[PDB]
Amino acid sequence: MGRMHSKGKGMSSSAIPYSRNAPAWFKGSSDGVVEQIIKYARKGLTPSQIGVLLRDAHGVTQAKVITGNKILRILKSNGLAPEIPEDLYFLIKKAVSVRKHLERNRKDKDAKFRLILIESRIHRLARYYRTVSVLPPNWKYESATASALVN
Amino acid sequence: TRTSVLADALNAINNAEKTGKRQVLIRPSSKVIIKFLQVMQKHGYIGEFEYIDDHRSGKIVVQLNGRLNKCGVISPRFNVKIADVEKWTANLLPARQFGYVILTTSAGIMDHEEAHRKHVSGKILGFVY
Amino acid sequence: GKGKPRGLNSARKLRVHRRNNRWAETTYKKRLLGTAFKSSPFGGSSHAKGIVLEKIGIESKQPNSAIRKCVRVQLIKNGKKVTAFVPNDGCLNFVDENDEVLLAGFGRKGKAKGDIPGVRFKVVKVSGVSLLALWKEKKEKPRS
RNA sequence: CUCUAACUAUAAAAAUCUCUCUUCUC
RNA sequence: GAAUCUGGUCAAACUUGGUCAUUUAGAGGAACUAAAAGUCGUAACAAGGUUUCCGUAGGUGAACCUGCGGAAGGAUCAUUA
RNA sequence: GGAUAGUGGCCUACCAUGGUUUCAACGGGUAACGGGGAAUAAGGGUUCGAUUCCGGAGAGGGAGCCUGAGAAACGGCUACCACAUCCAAGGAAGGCAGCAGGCGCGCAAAUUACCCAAUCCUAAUUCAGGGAGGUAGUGACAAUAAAUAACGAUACAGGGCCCAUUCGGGUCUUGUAAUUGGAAUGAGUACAAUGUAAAUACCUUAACGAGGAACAACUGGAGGGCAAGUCUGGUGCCAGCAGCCGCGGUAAUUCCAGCUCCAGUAGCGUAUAUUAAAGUUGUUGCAGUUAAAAAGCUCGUAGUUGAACUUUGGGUCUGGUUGUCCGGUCCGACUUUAUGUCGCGCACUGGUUUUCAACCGGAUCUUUCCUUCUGGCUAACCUGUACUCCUUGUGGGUGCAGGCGAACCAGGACUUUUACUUUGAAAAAAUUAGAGUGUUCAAAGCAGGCGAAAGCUCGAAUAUAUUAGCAUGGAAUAAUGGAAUAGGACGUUUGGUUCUAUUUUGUUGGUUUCUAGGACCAUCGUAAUGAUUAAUAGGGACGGUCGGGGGCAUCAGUAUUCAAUUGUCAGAGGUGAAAUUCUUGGAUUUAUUGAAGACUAACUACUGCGAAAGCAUUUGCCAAGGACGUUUUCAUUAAUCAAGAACGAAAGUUAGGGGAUCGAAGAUGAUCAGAUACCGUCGUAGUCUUAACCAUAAACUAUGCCGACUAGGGAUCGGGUGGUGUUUUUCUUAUGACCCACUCGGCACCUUACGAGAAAUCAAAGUCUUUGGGUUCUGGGGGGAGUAUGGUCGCAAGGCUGAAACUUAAAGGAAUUG
Ligand SMILES: [Mg+2]
Ligand SMILES: [Mg+2]
Ligand SMILES: [Mg+2]
Ligand SMILES: [Mg+2]
Ligand SMILES: [Mg+2]
Ligand SMILES: [Mg+2]
Ligand SMILES: [Mg+2]
Ligand SMILES: [Mg+2]
Ligand SMILES: [Mg+2]
Ligand SMILES: [Mg+2]
Ligand SMILES: [Mg+2]
Ligand SMILES: [Mg+2]
Ligand SMILES: [Mg+2]
Ligand SMILES: [Mg+2]
Ligand SMILES: [Mg+2]
Ligand SMILES: [Mg+2]
Ligand SMILES: [Mg+2]
Ligand SMILES: [Mg+2]
Ligand SMILES: [Mg+2]
Ligand SMILES: [Mg+2]
Ligand SMILES: [Mg+2]
Ligand SMILES: [Mg+2]
Ligand SMILES: [Mg+2]
Ligand SMILES: [Mg+2]
Ligand SMILES: [Mg+2]
Ligand SMILES: [Mg+2]
Ligand SMILES: [Mg+2]
Ligand SMILES: [Mg+2]
Ligand SMILES: [Mg+2]
Ligand SMILES: [Mg+2]
Ligand SMILES: [Mg+2]
Ligand SMILES: [Mg+2]
Ligand SMILES: [Mg+2]
Ligand SMILES: [Mg+2]
Ligand SMILES: [Mg+2]
Ligand SMILES: [Mg+2]
Ligand SMILES: [Mg+2]
Ligand SMILES: [Mg+2]
Ligand SMILES: [Mg+2]
Ligand SMILES: [Mg+2]
Ligand SMILES: [Mg+2]
Ligand SMILES: [Mg+2]
Ligand SMILES: [Mg+2]
Ligand SMILES: [Mg+2]
Ligand SMILES: [Mg+2]
Ligand SMILES: [Mg+2]
Ligand SMILES: [Mg+2]
Ligand SMILES: [Mg+2]
Ligand SMILES: [Mg+2]
Ligand SMILES: [Mg+2]
Ligand SMILES: [Mg+2]
Ligand SMILES: [Mg+2]
Ligand SMILES: [Mg+2]
Ligand SMILES: [Mg+2]
Ligand SMILES: [Mg+2]
Ligand SMILES: [Mg+2]
Repeated sequence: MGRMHSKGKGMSSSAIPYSRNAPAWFKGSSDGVVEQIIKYARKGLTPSQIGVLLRDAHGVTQAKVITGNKILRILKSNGLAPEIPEDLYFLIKKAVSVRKHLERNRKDKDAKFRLILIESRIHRLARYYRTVSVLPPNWKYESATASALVN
Repeated sequence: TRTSVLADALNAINNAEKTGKRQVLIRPSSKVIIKFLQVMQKHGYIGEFEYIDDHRSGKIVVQLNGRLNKCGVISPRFNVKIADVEKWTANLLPARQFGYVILTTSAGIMDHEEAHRKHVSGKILGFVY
Repeated sequence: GKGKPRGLNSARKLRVHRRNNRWAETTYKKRLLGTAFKSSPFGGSSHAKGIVLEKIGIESKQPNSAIRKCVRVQLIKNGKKVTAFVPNDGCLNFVDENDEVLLAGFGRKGKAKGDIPGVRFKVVKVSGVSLLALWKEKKEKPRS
């Protein structure tokens, strides 16, 4: 209930079921599930949408329960993991959108403050991904170069 | 952010004792809480607790019998030389005839009297009486 | 819990916080600034001699109606001029003008005592002899 | 054991004040 | 092998300005205290007789007045009358 | 390279451009020599340390140097500067922060003394020398012990009394009296002798040495704090006392005295400084709603802190330490003795498997490793070779090849790294602590004790220093690192490579071998082949929403003020009451309209959104956001934050635009004693905007943020679940709107104390003397003062940072009665 960059105190979340093993009623194959994940990724989908699709249209409760590996881990084993992690990429997308809105109208100060917040979050996440060496140590977020990564 | 989990456990114990209850639900349930409550059981200040597996750090349900009157952590786990044990006992315990400064030694988490018996001392965890 | 940090590696900020807060006291600030040496009539000195310039009496406050018999003395050690108090009943006449007088503190930490305004120093000795010995006629002024 | 109705509507002016304070122990 | 003497070298110190620091006077100016039996008002404490106070700006013997935003430390915790 | 005794930018030559810093560098201050230590003392600490010991530096300030092993020496020289001395005016000679002593300075500190006796030191060396040093002189710096009377016999008395005829003997004692006696003794003098280098002085001691034992004890105080007077006289808000409160104005328990008493006592009083008191520096251990004090809010580097999880169990054997039950040993009641006896329930020493119970270990079995080998050395018997000393008996052996290495060496080999903690070596003596010891006791000192007096002796103990370093045992707590591209771990694998070189073929030079020794490289197999959870922590995706969040652009509303047309006709504004002002050029009102600018009534609430300011007509576009739902995704990415940044009401400042209302200044008309104030009418700047500044508000919830828990009651907003629910109507249903129940989150609210507060009060201001979840900022009596100065920002206004001198005994908070 922290809400790092605001006063929110919510706890809306999801409770992972106690049983780690596969659900009794699931009949699909782990190999088929991995093939489905691979195909969805090749369609150009981030792991979160892959999990959503496997939960809605199919009986996949979650990949780790069925296969034993996580969705991003499964993609990385096959070499489809994006160069920029998905959450950081979405943060840059939001930041570039707000910067576009700003440069199209100057007087909006609230969106200026929100851009400051988004850039701070981007810096934090980039620092984390840099200390784990997911990103190169020279990787940085710059306002002028963000569009190329987004585009 | 939950920094010292043992602090939360002992605070919950104190609140659930002052109000007179006979049970507490401690949420995070680390090793150190288990050892602390085990020492309290060995000396009787607590009743019959229980670990509830969550696959998620677990939880603990503690049964009391009103025999306890105060737990409490010394939040900065000060390095306590074997000479300073008596100093802490004087500053914390209400009388020399009872009370126990629960402290963590290289030989495990032990009450201060047991640590003085082993002639070993380490950092201080908390106090019970 | 409290305003101060409590971690095992927070000695630095605790020490500097105490060091910055110590200036709030008056005794510590006086001792470290060393204002006694620079500003006070005596630099950390319990007593000091001086020369009587003139011979004044100063009225008291509201609740106390009288005129306390003082004396203006220019200090010899540095040249400052301060008013001082001739303590006892018939001691004003004992101290004559332009004689060496040894002033002492007034007992209230360099602040005006009682109902006497703008004075901070007693008179203990005059012309080498003490006022208490003169007041009980144990010794007499040398008159030099 | 069932229930939301009645009501108004006054502002002129007016400053200042020399003492003195006193013990509770069967 | 003395005086003397060539070039250095360590360099005290002198002259000349420059600079800073501490003392040091100094016409005059603006103050603050204490002393409360001076003078002109009576701002505040009650609805202080214009409710009070804050920020800012102007004005004026003086406290203070006014304007614009606040605040109750307000004189209302209250209109389904 | 030079120089150095020698390393070294120590210096030179040529290169490189580097080194320190928010973990405070650099600079400034120190009325700073560092330390061993001193004061203070529940514990934590605060202050001091010029000086008896160890180091360093200096000889007036500076430089330079000879001699030597050692000096940048100064009771050694050279020069300059400062200060000086004799002078026959040519010259010469100076160094007390050595012992004395003097001037000066200042509140502040000693005699031109004796001597090498003692400690030692120097020298050619016993002998000489030593103001080092010791002895004395002065010395109330501090410290120890301690005189100023003690005892009778009498008169004035008081209590336990034999009872109580009033008594009263005083039967039994304890004081008060200039009565009265006999003792004892020093403080002083002083034959001596001891003492000492010689002398003082002390220890001893002749002879003197106490009656008012004048051989005479003071210093402060007698209202409170604070023990002791409302006794006498004097002065009368004077004189003065009083650390603070206060006394003194004609009856002073406070001033000046006399009397009595109190406190300490050869000491006591003052002044400054400092420590405890001070939980008023708060790490232990302070406070921030209003008493001083939460930055206006948010982001954020450093700093501080940071979820849980990786062997827990068991069984045996076995070693010390306990309390066990008693053995032997025996001692207290039995007294000049004991046992038999009464047992303290054994005063010394064991069985301590008597079960017991621990309290520590050690080895062992877990798929349970503790670094392992490589030779020693095989220490030891799983060795079996020759065999059995002895009862036919594995009790017991002489012993040689395999073969037990933690019983130990000495070598290659790899060592995850710490933080932490136990033990030890180290932390000079003096000091502190502390053992022994009749210096006559003590401060002290390290002495002494015991013989028969005929040389025999126990000492000169210990501990602590909490930091840094070294060794050591432990592995909880806290941190880091492995294997994710396998470039991972092992093996008799099987291949190749630079080599390296013992011996070996004499030795030397190479060529290959062989043997053995590291890897670089493939390939071959062994293996359970290798990735902790997904925090009722966080980020992110998605879903339908929700909102007076924000920007731009449009839309409307009546109102206000003007304007046009029209209508009549003396008044209309305004006020407590009036006046100023507009009006028959027809104002005020009356109808249509038109222009401008502002603003968004009623709906509007103990309701919503936002980081805080703040946000309220409609519609579209732009992006953003909280909350909820989620068997979605990453896996500590987090909390608070010095430095840095973004917004920041109103007012104000530059310009451009507008210009309705209202209105700082101003103009007046009133009220008044005055009124350039409040009431009134006009009225610029401003209010409204586009750019650029400003950064302050009672920027308030006067309550920092994150996290956990603690108590009952309803409602309200947003979301989501269920109802065999109700109206809805589109025949039924799906929505929607309600109703009931639950849950998450938010602004809130009522009751209560069983908690907290000085209370008012708070469901947080609780979980705080039973004091420690993380973290930032601020306050240390009031005033001076948020002033001056110095920075820094600003065009300016002013913002941020921000004292002292001095003054003061209160200022202040909440509540109670008037
Ligand atoms: Mg020359
Ligand atoms: Mg007047
Ligand atoms: Mg007034
Ligand atoms: Mg008023
Ligand atoms: Mg009025
Ligand atoms: Mg008035
Ligand atoms: Mg020092
Ligand atoms: Mg000095
Ligand atoms: Mg010293
Ligand atoms: Mg000095
Ligand atoms: Mg020395
Ligand atoms: Mg020297
Ligand atoms: Mg000198
Ligand atoms: Mg020599
Ligand atoms: Mg020299
Ligand atoms: Mg000399
Ligand atoms: Mg010398
Ligand atoms: Mg010489
Ligand atoms: Mg001298
Ligand atoms: Mg000497
Ligand atoms: Mg002296
Ligand atoms: Mg003397
Ligand atoms: Mg005497
Ligand atoms: Mg006296
Ligand atoms: Mg007196
Ligand atoms: Mg008296
Ligand atoms: Mg008394
Ligand atoms: Mg009298
Ligand atoms: Mg305080
Ligand atoms: Mg106030
Ligand atoms: Mg305040
Ligand atoms: Mg605040
Ligand atoms: Mg940081
Ligand atoms: Mg942890
Ligand atoms: Mg020592
Ligand atoms: Mg001692
Ligand atoms: Mg080879
Ligand atoms: Mg989670
Ligand atoms: Mg809805
Ligand atoms: Mg107008
Ligand atoms: Mg008309
Ligand atoms: Mg509206
Ligand atoms: Mg609303
Ligand atoms: Mg800041
Ligand atoms: Mg404005
Ligand atoms: Mg303009
Ligand atoms: Mg006016
Ligand atoms: Mg007027
Ligand atoms: Mg007006
Ligand atoms: Mg107007
Ligand atoms: Mg402010
Ligand atoms: Mg504030
Ligand atoms: Mg103050
Ligand atoms: Mg102030
Ligand atoms: Mg300035
Ligand atoms: Mg009050």
